[PDB]
Amino acid sequence: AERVFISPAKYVQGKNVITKIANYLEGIGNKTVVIADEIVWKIAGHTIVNELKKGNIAAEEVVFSGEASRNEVERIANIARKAEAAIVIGVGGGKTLDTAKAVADELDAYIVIVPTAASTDAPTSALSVIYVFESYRFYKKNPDLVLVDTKIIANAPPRLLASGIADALATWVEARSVIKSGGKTMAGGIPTIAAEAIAEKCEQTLFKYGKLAYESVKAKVVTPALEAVVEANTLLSGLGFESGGLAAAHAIHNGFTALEGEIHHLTHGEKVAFGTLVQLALEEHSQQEIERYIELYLCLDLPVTLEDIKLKDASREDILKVAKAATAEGETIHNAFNVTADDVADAIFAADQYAKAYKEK
Amino acid sequence: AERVFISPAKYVQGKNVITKIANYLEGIGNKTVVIADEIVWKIAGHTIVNELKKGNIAAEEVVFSGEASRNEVERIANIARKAEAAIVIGVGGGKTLDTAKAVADELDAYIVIVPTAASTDAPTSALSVIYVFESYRFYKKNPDLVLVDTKIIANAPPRLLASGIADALATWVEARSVIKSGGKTMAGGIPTIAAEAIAEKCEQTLFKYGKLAYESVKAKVVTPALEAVVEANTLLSGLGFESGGLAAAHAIHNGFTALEGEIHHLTHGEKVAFGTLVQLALEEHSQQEIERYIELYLCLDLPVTLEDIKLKDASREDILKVAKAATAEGETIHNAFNVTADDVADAIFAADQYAKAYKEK
Amino acid sequence: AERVFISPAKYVQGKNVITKIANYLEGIGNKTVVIADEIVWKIAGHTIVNELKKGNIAAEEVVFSGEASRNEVERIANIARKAEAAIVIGVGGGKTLDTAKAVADELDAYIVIVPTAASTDAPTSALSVIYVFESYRFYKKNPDLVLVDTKIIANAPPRLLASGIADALATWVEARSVIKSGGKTMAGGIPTIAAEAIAEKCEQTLFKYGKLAYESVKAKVVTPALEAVVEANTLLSGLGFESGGLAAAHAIHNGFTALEGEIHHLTHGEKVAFGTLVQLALEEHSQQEIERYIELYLCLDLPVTLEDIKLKDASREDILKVAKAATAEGETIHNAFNVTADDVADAIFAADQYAKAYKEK
Amino acid sequence: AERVFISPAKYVQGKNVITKIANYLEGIGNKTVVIADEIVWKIAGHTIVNELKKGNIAAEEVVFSGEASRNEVERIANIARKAEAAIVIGVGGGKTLDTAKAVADELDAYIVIVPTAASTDAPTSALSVIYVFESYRFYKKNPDLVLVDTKIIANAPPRLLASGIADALATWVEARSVIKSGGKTMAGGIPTIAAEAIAEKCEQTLFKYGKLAYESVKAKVVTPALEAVVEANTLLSGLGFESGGLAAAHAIHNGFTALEGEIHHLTHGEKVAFGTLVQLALEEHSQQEIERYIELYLCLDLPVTLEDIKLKDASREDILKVAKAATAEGETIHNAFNVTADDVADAIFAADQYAKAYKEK
Amino acid sequence: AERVFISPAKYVQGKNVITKIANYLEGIGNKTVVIADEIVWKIAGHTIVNELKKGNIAAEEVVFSGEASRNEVERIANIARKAEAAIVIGVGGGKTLDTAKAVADELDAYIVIVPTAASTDAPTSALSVIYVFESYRFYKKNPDLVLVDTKIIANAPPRLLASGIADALATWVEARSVIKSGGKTMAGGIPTIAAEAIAEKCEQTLFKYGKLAYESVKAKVVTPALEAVVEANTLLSGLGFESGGLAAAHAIHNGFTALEGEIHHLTHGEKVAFGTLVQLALEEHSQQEIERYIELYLCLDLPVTLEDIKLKDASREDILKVAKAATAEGETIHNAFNVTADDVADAIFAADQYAKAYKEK
Ligand SMILES: [Zn+2]
Ligand SMILES: [Zn+2]
Ligand SMILES: [Zn+2]
Ligand SMILES: [Zn+2]
Ligand SMILES: [Zn+2]
Ligand SMILES: [Zn+2]
Ligand SMILES: [Zn+2]
Ligand SMILES: [Zn+2]
Ligand SMILES: [Zn+2]
Ligand SMILES: [Zn+2]
Repeated sequence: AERVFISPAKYVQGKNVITKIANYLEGIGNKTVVIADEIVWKIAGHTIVNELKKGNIAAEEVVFSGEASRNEVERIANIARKAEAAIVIGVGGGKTLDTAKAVADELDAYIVIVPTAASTDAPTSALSVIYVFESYRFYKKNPDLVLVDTKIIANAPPRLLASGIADALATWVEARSVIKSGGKTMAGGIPTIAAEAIAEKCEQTLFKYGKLAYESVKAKVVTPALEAVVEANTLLSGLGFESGGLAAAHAIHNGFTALEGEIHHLTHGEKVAFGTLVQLALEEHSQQEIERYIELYLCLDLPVTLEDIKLKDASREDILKVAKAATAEGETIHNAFNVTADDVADAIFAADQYAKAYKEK
Repeated sequence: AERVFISPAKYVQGKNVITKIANYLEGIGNKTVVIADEIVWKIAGHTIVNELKKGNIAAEEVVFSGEASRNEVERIANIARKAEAAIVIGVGGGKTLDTAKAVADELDAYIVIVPTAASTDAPTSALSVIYVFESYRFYKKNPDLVLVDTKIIANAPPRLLASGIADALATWVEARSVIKSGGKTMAGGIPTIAAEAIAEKCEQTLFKYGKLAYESVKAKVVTPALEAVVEANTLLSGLGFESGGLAAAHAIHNGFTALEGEIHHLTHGEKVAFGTLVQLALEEHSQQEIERYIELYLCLDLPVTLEDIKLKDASREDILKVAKAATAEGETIHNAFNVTADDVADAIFAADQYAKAYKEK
Repeated sequence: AERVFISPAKYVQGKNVITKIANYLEGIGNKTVVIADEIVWKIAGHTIVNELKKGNIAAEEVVFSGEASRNEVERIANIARKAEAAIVIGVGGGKTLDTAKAVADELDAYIVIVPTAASTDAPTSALSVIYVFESYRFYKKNPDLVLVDTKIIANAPPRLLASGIADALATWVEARSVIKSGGKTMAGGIPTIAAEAIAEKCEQTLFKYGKLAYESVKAKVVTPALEAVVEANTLLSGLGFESGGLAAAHAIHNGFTALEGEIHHLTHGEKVAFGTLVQLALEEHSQQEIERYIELYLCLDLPVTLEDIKLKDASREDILKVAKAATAEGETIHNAFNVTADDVADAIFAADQYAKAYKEK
Repeated sequence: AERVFISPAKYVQGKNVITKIANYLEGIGNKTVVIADEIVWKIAGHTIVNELKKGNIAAEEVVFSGEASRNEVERIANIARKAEAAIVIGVGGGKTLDTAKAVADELDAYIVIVPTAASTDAPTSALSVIYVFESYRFYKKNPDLVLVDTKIIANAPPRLLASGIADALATWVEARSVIKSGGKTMAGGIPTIAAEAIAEKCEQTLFKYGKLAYESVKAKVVTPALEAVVEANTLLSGLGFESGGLAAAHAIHNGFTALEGEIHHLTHGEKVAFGTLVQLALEEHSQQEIERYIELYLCLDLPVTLEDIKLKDASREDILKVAKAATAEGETIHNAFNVTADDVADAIFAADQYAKAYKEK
Repeated sequence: AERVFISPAKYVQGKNVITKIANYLEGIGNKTVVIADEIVWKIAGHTIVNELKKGNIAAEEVVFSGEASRNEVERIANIARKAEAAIVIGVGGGKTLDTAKAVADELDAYIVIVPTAASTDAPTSALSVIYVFESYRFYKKNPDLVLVDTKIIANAPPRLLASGIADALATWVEARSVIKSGGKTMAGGIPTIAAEAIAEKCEQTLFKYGKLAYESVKAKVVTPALEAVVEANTLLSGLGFESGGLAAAHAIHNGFTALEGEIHHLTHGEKVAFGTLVQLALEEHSQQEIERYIELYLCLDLPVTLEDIKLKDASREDILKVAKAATAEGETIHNAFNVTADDVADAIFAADQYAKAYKEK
């Protein structure tokens, strides 16, 4: 079969790089539209507009409603049309970035992605989720330019870095399972050797620098350990999951949308952490190998029990709902496993039990 | 400093994938221009046009003159203009592919790169050489789609695969030296961890499957070993040198343009092999480490002495010309070394001597 | 899914154990039918009858026609009926043993299997081949008693021991591929941990004692090395392939029945050797790993090139016939691979080429 | 480039060697000047004069004022002139030893250096610091004779040995960084292989015997462990930093002179310990590698947090002053790093944070 | 006991450093005397004078007679007196360098040592041999400046580099034996840890780069391998033997002066090679360990049998003369061994026999 690898055109990371935005946009154009929510306009939004003005680059300032819906995308796309802007700049978290990508596809515009936290690996990807999760949709392209300012990230909450590490720790576990079973990746074919090298390196980097990166953020300072972890959470994890493959961990994350409740205040990363423990319980690992992950999660104050994810004393019936959704036709778990909803419900309680046993030590 | 990574938008590799060209071009357009020389039109050119016709995709058939000059690029660009084609397809070797990239930049067209041999790592890159070498020039983008058909490659001459392996064996040696010295890559910043993982994996893959891949080609068959080496020669080596960094090996290759003679009938890869031995002689390696490379080159019938590269009994004055050109202001050797032309002339004769000593064993 | 393990009821091996046949049949019965061809009646047949007589055990002496057909089975089954024998004893090579198993199923009789060479792992199994290969058929049970006399085997031709080692060297290669891909075994389910331990031990035993066992046979002596290899060729290889899984190697063996010619004078083992090299060429192994097997085969004077298997200068069309038969619907290659006939034809020429390259060293 | 190695002419170490001073000065002369402060005259000063008298060697007894200034040097140099002494003997700590070296240069006299604690590696060097640090100045030569009496040192305060170990633990960390980056040493060229072997051995010796040496001193006894550590703190650390190279650790030490306060009562060694943690935070080390150093420092009661160095709750503005001074033009940090004052301020808070995290365990 | 380390004040090595001689002599003086024989005046002598003139430095040109005798030293010392030169510069081989050292001691002059081959480790030392060897004599100091130009050395005969490697390969073997037995070094006390680190590193460097350095010289080029070996042959080997200790190898070298004949045309290094094999035969090494040295010697065309050292078919009586001289009272063999002349005669024939046995393989 065919191997396929896709990637954003350019990735740039460093301390204060947001100050060179006008530089990177030189031979591209002079009119842009900038999208961000109220909070982010203060954090980095105004700084970006000011830098663009200094370079004679026009900038239509849009305030993201907060909901990534078709309407909001139609609303913002008209504004850009009117201003006849040829460059779209999305700044902030997940919803804002997906919306910015939808907008760029409508205008066939050059898109710049500027995350304000290294909390998920969605930044570099060509895809998003259509919701209770319903399916994955692809955009026409991966972003043209992803700009990551470590200074901004060293100021974001420590919990958001821990979340990004959790999402990135799922990368090798899931890709490895797709490679072994000969399944397909989101990109369309079997994994390339390039994606395998990137996903495996992603895990080694997190285990080596993860904790030092977490401490750096607590003190709001930029260090080599933080630079390495931010690259892992963004570029390695991004290419690794997209071109390396998804499996059970993210299917479990999706399965949680089948329930209502406080669990939905947790970040994408915190849900993925527990989901990763569930994939490990469905595989053949020794106790020491599983505890190696549990230990790192606790060090980063991430959730490892059903109680931690707001599902204390959940019923078998509740867990079966999650399991049925996670094993739905078309979910990624099928790319690497042959399991039934009942097998998965069983694995959810086993992971909870394994973690409690570790804590009781 | 800032780390930068760039990449072609999509890479697709597999046996007979050329038969799905119309498929990959679906939501892109229906009018294209196809560029190839006389020989390649027979090898794969007509097959591509026929596949495009089957899908109602128009195809202006251009015959590459054979010289990648501004004129040829202006000539072909007009034809595409007239046909109002929105897709450029380059098929064949180096010169044809660079020309196709120049043409796509003029029309701001979507570009598909289809190599007919895995002989150099130029396919995925955003750059070319301006000649006696004068400098490196960047195109506006890395290719949109790189399509690699292993079946076509298993039929190309064994010497061209060996050449591609030689060019790819320079990747880790050069990138490693840039990473250690803190120098910059062609992409603009310091190397990312992603590029380091890819370049190091590139070398491991070649040492493991290189010979089996060479034997596969001799018998004109496609095997897993050939699929791995073709990916290394193209995607790993491509990203590795561009986003990982160049150093002395390719500067020596360029320095050979300072001489006239039969050496210029050798392939880019065969010249890079000797150039790699020269960088190793300028570094601090034990005898066993250098011989590890010499042995693999001989197994692939690649050149390892001045005599093999058509410079038998060359004079110190001749070698100094190569050395002066290789250490020119702006060459890549400066990204990782602090050496003079005289040091480099000395290293050229040492590599020759080390190789003869090995052969005399 | 369910894991399944099956086995013959009892396996007995040792020097001169044929002399205790009357002992093992004590509480079973006193009337038997003994099946063997003309040559084997001399080798061990008469010795068995004589031992049974000494114990007051009746013995109807049947002379196997030489062709394992439904008619021969009906013929022999009547004789046993008439003699009202409750025990069937098959002695000799493959065809005789399969026939004896067919006969025992008709009479619902206790069956004793006594091989006179350790040349294939069919002895302990519950199955046979229905022929140009057409399919695998199961008997109602695995044999009740398998009796292996190392003294008899130390006198059989060295070529037959080498053949048995070849067939046994396919066991781990094939089982490992079924375990990794999650496919099924001949026994019906996924492999047990028991079968995995047995198949892996089978390979370790052959590499450690194979050559010493081969030399023992050349001198017609029984040694610990011979006892270990005879157990590997019979009990380990038998349980390993049946309850561990078949894959590409034996499918290639079957694919050879699609051709006519001198290749059909080779033993089952000699054909399996080449078939094993083909599965390794379809997998991802380094040159050193493949050569480890090639070297051992040459040491045992087993075939490793198309020329050795009587297919010198075979045409692509001839090889495609073998490939099409080997990838037929229902063949075992599908339990561990997703390949086309063309992929397999390519792997057949690669194995030939890899082996020649090794010899040219 | 050129490699350069410099060294004191002779180094002598052992228990009670101060008793053979008259012996070592035999064929040199009979008139000397002895420099020491009030406290040291009691500790070893009078013992040295008495030993010199026994050998008919004249000895002008000078009492060091306590401040190493040009005036004090002019004062003492006249006295030696008047006495027409051809040998200068400095006894005691840092300031006295530097002054003695300045005095010997004025008279072109033979100089003997006799430390009374193994607290810094200044003894063997040809240099001193010109102060708020302003620059490094070289003397005309490295000392002629360095005499180290382990008995005297086993009686000095344990805190001074711990200080010497701290200063010596910076040697390999700094030299290794200069070697990797191709920078220069204080001696003038790139490091020799000799200096690399000495600096690396220095670290291995401290990790093996450091704690046993510390306990020996607490009990005021001379042991092989103490003899090894005293040699590391004096001869290995001395040659290692001078001919091996300085980098960030000592630049941070110098940067502290930009602040006023109680921090200035700490020893040179205690400040270097924290400075070493800062260089490690600017490099790419895993958590375990950094903790290996933190653990040893705590075992020796050395400082590892800003609070320990009297800078509890220091302001970003205060830390920036240290950072600006440490990255001044001409400081040693530039021999191995490309960093800004802001990067260094960030590394100072990271080291503090890493250490607190370790303690909180 | 006391540990003692001595060293030349400054060591400088690099390509063409002879061109900066006037630079290094800046604040020292302007009148010098230059000593060299007829051949060396052409090789480097005139170049040195010319460089000194360019810097307004006077230079009395002396032609070394060729015999290092008291008379020649008195002759040259007068000339320097008359010219009132304050700097002595010795250029060339052994005898010239020792003479220059004797001359500097008479005038109490600053001495610069400039070797034209890296053939022995006498350059940095404070000692010479008084001859049939009679004893070792010390000079008043180790040299002030040792200047090693790798360009000059890359032009000296390959045999002289091999000789220097042989002399340097004796360093660790001899020092290790003194360290283990608790004996003394030439410097006066037991070995320091610094000397042990240097001597051990010396051997590792030779085994890693020795052959590459030998090939570099054959082609007359300067490489990193040559720079490393020249430092080992000069600075590491020099400090290692002087401050690390001599033992049996050099005592055997001295013992050869008891015989007359062609053996005396061999270099100091070639005699030391055989002497090293003899010390190894007197120690407890396995066959593989001894062959590791024999193999390297043969690769460098150094002598390993009595026949190679011009003593073919020597008589027991002849060998006893060498043995008696080598075990003389006061020789260095006693620093590490308790052996009789008869034991040593026996070891000389064993080494010869071991080497022949290796060659006969
Ligand atoms: Zn995720
Ligand atoms: Zn809520
Ligand atoms: Zn290239
Ligand atoms: Zn030509
Ligand atoms: Zn079989
Ligand atoms: Zn036939
Ligand atoms: Zn210090
Ligand atoms: Zn105070
Ligand atoms: Zn010597
Ligand atoms: Zn002679």
